[PDB]
Amino acid sequence: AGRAALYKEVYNVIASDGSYVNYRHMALLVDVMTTQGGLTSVTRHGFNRSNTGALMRCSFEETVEILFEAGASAELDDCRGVSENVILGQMAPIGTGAFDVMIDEESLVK
Amino acid sequence: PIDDIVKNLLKFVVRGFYGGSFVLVLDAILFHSVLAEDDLKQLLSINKTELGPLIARLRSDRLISIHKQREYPPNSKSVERVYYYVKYPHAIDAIKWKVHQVVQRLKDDLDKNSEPNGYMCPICLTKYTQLEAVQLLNFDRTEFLCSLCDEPLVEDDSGKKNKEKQDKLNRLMDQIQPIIDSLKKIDDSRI
Amino acid sequence: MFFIKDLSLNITLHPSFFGPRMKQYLKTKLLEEVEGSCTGKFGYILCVLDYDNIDIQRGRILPTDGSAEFNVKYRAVVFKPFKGEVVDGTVVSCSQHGFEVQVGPMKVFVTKHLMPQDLTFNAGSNPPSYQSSEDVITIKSRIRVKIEGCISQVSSIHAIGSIKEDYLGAI
Amino acid sequence: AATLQLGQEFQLKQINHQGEEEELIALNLSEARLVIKEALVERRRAFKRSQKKTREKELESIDVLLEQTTGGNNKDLKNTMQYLTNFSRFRDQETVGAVIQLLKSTGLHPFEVAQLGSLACDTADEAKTLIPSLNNKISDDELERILKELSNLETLY
Amino acid sequence: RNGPNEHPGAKYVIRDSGDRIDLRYSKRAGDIQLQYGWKVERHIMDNDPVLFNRQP
Amino acid sequence: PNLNIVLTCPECKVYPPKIVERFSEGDVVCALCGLVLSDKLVDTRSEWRTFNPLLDGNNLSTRIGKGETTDMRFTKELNKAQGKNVMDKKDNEVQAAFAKITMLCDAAELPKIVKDCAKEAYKLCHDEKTLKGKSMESIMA
Amino acid sequence: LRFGEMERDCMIAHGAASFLKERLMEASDAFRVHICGICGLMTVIAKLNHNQFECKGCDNKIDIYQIHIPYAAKLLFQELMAMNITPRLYTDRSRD
Amino acid sequence: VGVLAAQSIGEPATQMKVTSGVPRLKEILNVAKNMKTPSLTVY
Amino acid sequence: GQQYSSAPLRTVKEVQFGLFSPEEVRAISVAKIRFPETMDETQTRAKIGGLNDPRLGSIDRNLKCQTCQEGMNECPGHFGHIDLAKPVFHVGFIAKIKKVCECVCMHCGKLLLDEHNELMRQALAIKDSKKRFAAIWTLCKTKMVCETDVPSRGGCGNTQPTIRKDGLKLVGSWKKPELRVLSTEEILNIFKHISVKDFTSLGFNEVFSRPEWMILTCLPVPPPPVRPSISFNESQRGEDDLTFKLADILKANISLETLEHNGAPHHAIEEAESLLQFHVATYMDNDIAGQPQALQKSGRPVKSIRARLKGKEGRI
Ligand SMILES: [Zn+2]
Ligand SMILES: [Zn+2]
Ligand SMILES: [Zn+2]
Ligand SMILES: [Zn+2]
Ligand SMILES: [Zn+2]
Repeated sequence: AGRAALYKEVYNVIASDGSYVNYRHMALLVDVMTTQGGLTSVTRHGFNRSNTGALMRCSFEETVEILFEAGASAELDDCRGVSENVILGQMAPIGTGAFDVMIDEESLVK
Repeated sequence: PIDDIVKNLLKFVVRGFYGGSFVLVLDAILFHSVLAEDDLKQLLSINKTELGPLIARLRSDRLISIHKQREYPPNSKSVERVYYYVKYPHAIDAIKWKVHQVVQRLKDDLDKNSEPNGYMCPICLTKYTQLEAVQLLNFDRTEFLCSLCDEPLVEDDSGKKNKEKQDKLNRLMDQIQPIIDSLKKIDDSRI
Repeated sequence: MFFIKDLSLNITLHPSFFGPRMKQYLKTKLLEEVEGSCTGKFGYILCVLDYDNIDIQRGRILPTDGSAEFNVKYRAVVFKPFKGEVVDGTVVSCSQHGFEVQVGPMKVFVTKHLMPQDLTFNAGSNPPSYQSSEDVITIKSRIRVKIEGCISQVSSIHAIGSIKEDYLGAI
Repeated sequence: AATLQLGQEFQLKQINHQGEEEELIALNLSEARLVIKEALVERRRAFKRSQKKTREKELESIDVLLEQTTGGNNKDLKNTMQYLTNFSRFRDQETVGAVIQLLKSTGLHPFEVAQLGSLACDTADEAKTLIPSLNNKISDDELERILKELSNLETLY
Repeated sequence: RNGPNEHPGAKYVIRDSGDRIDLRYSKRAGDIQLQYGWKVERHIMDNDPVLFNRQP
Repeated sequence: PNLNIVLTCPECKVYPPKIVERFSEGDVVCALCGLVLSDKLVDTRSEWRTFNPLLDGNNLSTRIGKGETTDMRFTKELNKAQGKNVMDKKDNEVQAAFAKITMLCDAAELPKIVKDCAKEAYKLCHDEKTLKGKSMESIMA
Repeated sequence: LRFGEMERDCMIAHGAASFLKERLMEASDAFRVHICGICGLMTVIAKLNHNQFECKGCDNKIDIYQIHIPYAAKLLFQELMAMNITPRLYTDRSRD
Repeated sequence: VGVLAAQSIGEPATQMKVTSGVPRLKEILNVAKNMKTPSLTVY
Repeated sequence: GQQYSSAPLRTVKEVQFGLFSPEEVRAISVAKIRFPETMDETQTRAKIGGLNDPRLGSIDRNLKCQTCQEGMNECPGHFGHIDLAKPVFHVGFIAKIKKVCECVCMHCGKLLLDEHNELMRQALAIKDSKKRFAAIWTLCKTKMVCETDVPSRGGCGNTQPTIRKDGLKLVGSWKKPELRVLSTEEILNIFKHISVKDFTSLGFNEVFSRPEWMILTCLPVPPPPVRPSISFNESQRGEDDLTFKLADILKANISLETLEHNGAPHHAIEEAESLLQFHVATYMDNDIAGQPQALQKSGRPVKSIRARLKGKEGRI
């Protein structure tokens, strides 16, 4: 019921503005706010207080605190996040780079 | 008794490895079990800046422990008096460990001069070992060059310096034999 | 020591070498780079056994440049020195710090201080030779050297030997 | 050092490219020459297959015929062949099989028997001084016997 | 052969060795012949897709 | 020990570097064969934008003053700590002497050039042996 | 011109990672550094005029990795090392 | 799809009984413990 | 355009964040940095052994950076160090250390309560490290007495004091009331007596983080590639703020060593210790609340590393 009610609340402001937005986007947004149980705020206290990699959380707002807690607690980063691959300066798993291209030597003789 | 042999040990070590004022303070504590700071100042007639480094040196060697005793007598003045006390076991342990470190540090210097290995470079003032020497050997040259200077090196170390490290061991043993004998005499009763 | 070990190497090929015969090229490269060279982890690579049954696995395309990367697993005969290893060799170059013994593809050096007292250096001879109380160490002479230490740098390996101990010296 | 404790890739436990476990292969300077000189022959057959569509002179001549096979970038292997040949006293793989039969009969480490077969000694003290790992792992009389049979297996070629 | 001054020209050449020669002061040398494997930097001609953007 | 980077053209090698520096492109190029000598040129004007060796030398120091959110007790404890370390260097006479000389020059309405020349002269004299006193007034005048 | 954060977010919205990598490396700044196998820090002294490498404090002269990171990221790592924080980099996945 | 949704929701925010508009959107996204107009619809 | 290298080229995958151990700092560094001066006495080159010596990195292109050689466009930089004679605390950890002081005994160095307590048994079952340290802190912060015998255990019993943060310091209050200020050496000693299960039950990993490592003992010195100085007109040379902070750390450290070598006024030692703690604290984070703000001689606040990593349009 909290989920459906949240969807109604968001949809209301959209329809009030006199605009149309597809069901997909609003559904995705609502679901993200409810996948950890309860209601989760969209804040710097609402996704930087849960693990996603030290870089991904530190990039948004409070950099030094997140980094210090990371080094203190010996945290490990998986480094498949978007911002992480951006910072390191190499290909990320998004779109074209979400798959590797290979070669088949058995196909060259065709 | 065993307690007096510790006193003679502290006299031999403090007298043997430090100046005179150190055994002045040391004996000043051996005469009075609780020696105030004002008594040592009016005794040796030394300044505060002269009594400081002496007590700090006797405390850095774990020879004596201090006891800052409170005072609230006559004029209601919180007169604090640093009473010095001889710390026998920590001082004996300090003497034994220091002797062991002297023997070990004087034994390592003998193995270095027993066989020359490394080299030296006068031009860039950089030291090179035998490894870098054989790694900087060329075919068109007959001597070990230097990456910084590409010029020949000079053999470092020699057998003449090996005669100095042995005399330090013999003289150190002849000057440490009574001390280590007193240590072996005190360590029998573990006091 | 002359050991045999299965080694793996990543071969890079230019996009111009993608013909049907490319496998041969691989082996070609697999020879030209591996045989004769040296590695600080496996020693001097001598030969490469098993040339017909060379595994090719699967080639992968790295992003930019478009070059192809391959992971090859093969069997090879390599030579790796070890510390405190009695070997034999022949002198090549002579120096006042000691003569340079040649053991296979490795040029070991023997320090003068690591030599007995009776062995003295002689520069008046041509070539300069080390003359002792019974043996004369010359270039073409064979000397049994006991290697004391070895250095394993990348693509470069040098060792240090000695002949002071018994059962050593000239052969 | 020389205390039966080599590196990581040189440990007693080795793994082949198939995934199975294999003991470390240690070779002495006897069959080590017949294996290089051996494989270079089949390598010459492989070089002449795709082409369609006294003891020192033969050594250097064969090393030249095999140098023409390679791309002139591995002459240290040929100089190593001259080193081994100048320091080798063994010949024929049958006698080498006998030598392995005499080395494996004592139950020693492959590196130890490699140092045994690679060194020319007359007494047991020589083998115990040149090989620091062998000093009490095997009897001295047995080592002297092995050196006797080996002394009968060596022949001036 | 046109030069950096003219629009249908180039600015820098990059040999296969990974070295850049500027077309300026290169006319003092005389002739510059291209080979297979080099990278010549040309000017933006026609039919060249580029990203267009407007903040924010 | 060396540490001197000298740019030369390996293709020309006919004369010491007679080169030209292209700042707009950020390169340095030989003015003969036209071959570039270095890419990615650094600037000195750009690092200077954010910001005295002739008098202060290589000495560095930093002030401690009160903060936005702080206590007055900590400001005094830090200044008293510097008051105990002020004897570590004998440079207190230069700042006080330059302060009083600053007051006299500002009282005489002399330009800043005479002030800097007088400060430079007092820095050249400072505390030498041939001075041997004069009670700080005569060396200032 | 400045390629801000919103522009990068638009490039992610289009799904073009190669143009983002090229724009954030070759089009701006690209640096090459060496890291050590045991510790993922940039202490690897590289004297490659004779092909020589070291890493101080962990006894390595063989296993040295080469990585291409932007200069700003190297400034971040060096500032973290100046701030007593270890940004260890590993080319292999130990967690699996 | 996350960036496309965040844009598909953020773009109509530029054109902007109970409170509507940007303040209401702030209360919804922040998940505030109190609303500007806490009303019900009793059927 | 950089020079070719023979090292194998790979991408950057896993990134591990951990604290810098003082031994590793001394193993990474190459210089000691003892002279607070910038350049040499001859107003040229470098001081050689100072704030910016050739043992670190260099700029100006023409210089070669002794220990990498190559050039500035290739030099990653090199690290120095500073060996202090008195341990100092790190700003971003002052709270955490305090929490540790409220989670472990101050004498025998053992965790308060025990595994026999039911609440501790329930709290230890949590897999999240931060929540474990949080709840265990909520339990251990109340009990102010270690105990020797607990019915169904270590000894001690000494009344655990109340640790309060005041002026970058930690004051301990005993009721018994005897209030004594906890020094850095005492806290570091107690941290040296912490067993494996103790700090690993708090959320520490032996190979990466240690409570002893949280207390700063040796300080890394970043190369000029991080703080590039300028020499404009050869007579107007500007040094970065971090360079001035390093000069302050050197002057306070040498001053404290000089005051602790000959004599001991007991008060000037605490003034110099708080001075060095202030220079290191402002070096790590100048914008610290409740503490004075260090200001440069030009009239602007000192630019710290945290300021470079905090505000917008910075490094992130
Ligand atoms: Zn030199
Ligand atoms: Zn030129
Ligand atoms: Zn390392
Ligand atoms: Zn450098
Ligand atoms: Zn306790």
